[PDB]
Amino acid sequence: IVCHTTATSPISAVTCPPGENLCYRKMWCDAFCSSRGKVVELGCAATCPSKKPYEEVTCCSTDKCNPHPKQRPG
Amino acid sequence: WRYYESSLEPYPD
Repeated sequence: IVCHTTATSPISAVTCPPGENLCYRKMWCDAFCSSRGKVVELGCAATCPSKKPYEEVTCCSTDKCNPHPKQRPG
Repeated sequence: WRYYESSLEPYPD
């Protein structure tokens, strides 16, 4: 499948190799929950591991399923 | 580095 990543410079989406089928989106307010806040992470994953009350990650089983919460539509 | 919810730009640390 294909998931969205935020490791590179800009945000893009690739096809996870023969290992990961699910995507993930991490969120946690960076010391600016008022201004900046919830840090947005992007990446692929095979399964949905645990998650702390703060640094949580939403895993899904679909393509381009882990887009930025405030990503521009189009 | 990653991005914050307040924007879509890259954010280093």
